[PDB]
Amino acid sequence: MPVDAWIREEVEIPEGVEVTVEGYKVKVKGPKGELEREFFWPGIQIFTEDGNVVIYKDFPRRKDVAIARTFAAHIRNMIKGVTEGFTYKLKVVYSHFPISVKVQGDEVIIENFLGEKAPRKAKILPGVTVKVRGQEIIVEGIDKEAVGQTAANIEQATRITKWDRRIFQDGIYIVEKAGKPITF
RNA sequence: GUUGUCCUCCCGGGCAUCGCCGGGCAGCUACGCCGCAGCCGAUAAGGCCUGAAAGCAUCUAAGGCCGAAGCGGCCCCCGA
Repeated sequence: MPVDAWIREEVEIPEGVEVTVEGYKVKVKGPKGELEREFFWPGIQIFTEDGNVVIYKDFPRRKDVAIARTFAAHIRNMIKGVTEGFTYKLKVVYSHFPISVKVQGDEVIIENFLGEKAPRKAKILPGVTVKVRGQEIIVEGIDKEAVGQTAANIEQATRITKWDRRIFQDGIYIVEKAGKPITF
């Protein structure tokens, strides 16, 4: 339990990002689009003190601090989302089969995965754009949360655990999020 | 059709408690035929995102995406 009487943390907001508050509900608009969330937790008020956004509750308890810093981090993902957006780059890697990745409409379709005759599909969200260039594909969009979800829906579609996991590695995987994951 | 017998014979009948045997309509039956799904919602086990506590990491701590023949719906039966 960290103990302060304010307890108060402060979010630095650029000139590029304007934040508007209406209770516990946050909208963040910059030079490109807008994004809304509801921050829900008891007793945590978000309001704007000048150029600065403040997230506060009177009482310090351990639960609260965690939730408070997550909200700070959601703001921060909006500040670099609404400015210029988020890019995660992904690779489709195949063990045996030229594996055809195309966007047909508001779903991405992956065909010819493991010699399958059937289509695989995975959902794309209304703020996210999927571009395929060769067997690199880059998922691109206004929001990190959203971008992160779309990418992982693609991966969860190709999922394989019904055979050995060392000698079938067919699928599209996360080469990049925003750093490079990972070394074993 | 036929064995026994009674009606004198002929024909046409009775009983032998379907007389025995052969065939069979209607009906009822099978050993016969006809018909008996998919899909959506919300979840579990599980897989993940963001994402802190614990400046990182992390599928959960809050929020979010999927995901059982099971659950609800769909269907079928009854039902002022």
